Amino acid sequence: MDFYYLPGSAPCRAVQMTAAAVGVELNLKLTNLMAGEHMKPEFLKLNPQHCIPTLVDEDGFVLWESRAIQIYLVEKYGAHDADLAERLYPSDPRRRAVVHQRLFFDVAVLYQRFAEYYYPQIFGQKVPVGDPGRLRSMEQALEFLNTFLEGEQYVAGGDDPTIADLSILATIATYEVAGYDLRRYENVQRWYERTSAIVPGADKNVEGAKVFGRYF
Amino acid sequence: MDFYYLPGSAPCRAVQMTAAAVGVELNLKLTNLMAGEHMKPEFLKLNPQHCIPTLVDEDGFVLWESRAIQIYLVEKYGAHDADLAERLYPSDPRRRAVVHQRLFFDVAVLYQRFAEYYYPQIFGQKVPVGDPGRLRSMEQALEFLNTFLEGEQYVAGGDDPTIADLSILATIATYEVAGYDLRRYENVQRWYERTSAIVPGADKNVEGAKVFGRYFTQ
Ligand SMILES: CCCCCCSC[C@H](NC(=O)CC[C@H]([NH3+])C(=O)O)C(=O)NCC(=O)O
Ligand SMILES: CCCCCCSC[C@H](NC(=O)CC[C@H]([NH3+])C(=O)O)C(=O)NCC(=O)O
Repeated sequence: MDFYYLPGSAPCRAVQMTAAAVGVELNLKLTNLMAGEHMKPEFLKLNPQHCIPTLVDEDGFVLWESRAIQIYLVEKYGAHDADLAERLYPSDPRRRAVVHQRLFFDVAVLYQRFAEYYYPQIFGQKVPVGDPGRLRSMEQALEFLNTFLEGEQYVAGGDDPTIADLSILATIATYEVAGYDLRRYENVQRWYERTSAIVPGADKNVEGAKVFGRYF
Repeated sequence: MDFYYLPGSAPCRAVQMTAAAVGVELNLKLTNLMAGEHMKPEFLKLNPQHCIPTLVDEDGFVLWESRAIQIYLVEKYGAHDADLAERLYPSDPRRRAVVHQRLFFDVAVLYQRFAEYYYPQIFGQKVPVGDPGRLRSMEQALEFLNTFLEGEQYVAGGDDPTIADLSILATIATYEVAGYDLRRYENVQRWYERTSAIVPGADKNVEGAKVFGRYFTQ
């Protein structure tokens, strides 16, 4: 299973943690976006959206969007351990719906607002000071997550980390290395430190996040 | 099942089409965002993220994010018709993964880039011209969609529309009412007209998108 990735990339790290969780060994194919590797035909042919992470399975099926890959890894490759699949991706429609909402929250709100605030400062033009409005918006997302975590060990509830935790862990590790004071959000910090301690492959998460940290 | 919504809202319309597809009646509850109705304490208690659509089921279970609601509607309320659920949301992990990718594409790329380009023009400050970079990015998303649809009837493949078609249909109807010329993207236009002519709730989608046009009278 080929895995087109960068360690700094949060969505890549989310897949790496999920692959570790289900015992899938990824064949790592470092894909240098700064060089322009993702715009080479061999990547474009596989993925016309030219984005990482991209997974290519045993049969040549190509998949992207980290959170879609996460689900695929559990459904297909995690299936063999039924209690494991149920922990990572509970099948009850209500429980699963919360997992889904947290995944969409991560892509569309939590990580999105992180990117809109920080990317202008660290990429492209590299603006000295972040936008006050984009900052308030990002803080609102952290406040949402803090609220989700009130009286809850994990982001989507349950007694074990789900793929939503793994996704949001990749995101929040990126906040940390960006130098955002996560201790302002008590539930987020508590969840972050505890889940990082227990989730397999969280090492790669912190290590890769440190790579992203080099932009700051 | 209570449905906190506005007809103009694309994600609300995606839920409307999905509920129609699975034969679920929504108790419609207009929620005026400009009026701060989503910020009332009782609403925040149901949904601290204060966003629409919000669905409250028969047991008081509260759910938001339209695409999570779409999946929930199929699994809990559509699945009694096994064939119908399989069409809307195929269970084979490979086939389902493409459906999931398209749903995530819709929220994070297609609709997101629509919002980033048009919202500054229609909300708050109301800038007389859209940002060129944001326009290029939005066109790129339409280009991606057009490519997905090359030689295919539906967004995630298959012989029938899925929940991904319904979600992206709500988004593209919003492109249309914004005045974007979709004939620039032949596969998108072809798919849009065809799917609008066949799916349940397409009436709600077009009527609601027309309402969103209230922001684009200039
Ligand atoms: C090492 C730090 C560099 C910044 C890392 C950002 S992640 C790279 C980016 N990937 C994505 O935005 C994928 C997002 C998608 N929502 C997912 O979760 O997979 C990309 O391939 N962008 C290129 C493109 O889309 O063309
Ligand atoms: C402000 C209106 C913009 C025009 C209509 C956009 S849809 C309304 C908007 N809805 C959402 O943020 C939900 C998006 C979510 N991704 C989904 O698909 O459900 C909202 O409730 N926004 C208010 C909020 O989140 O506080």
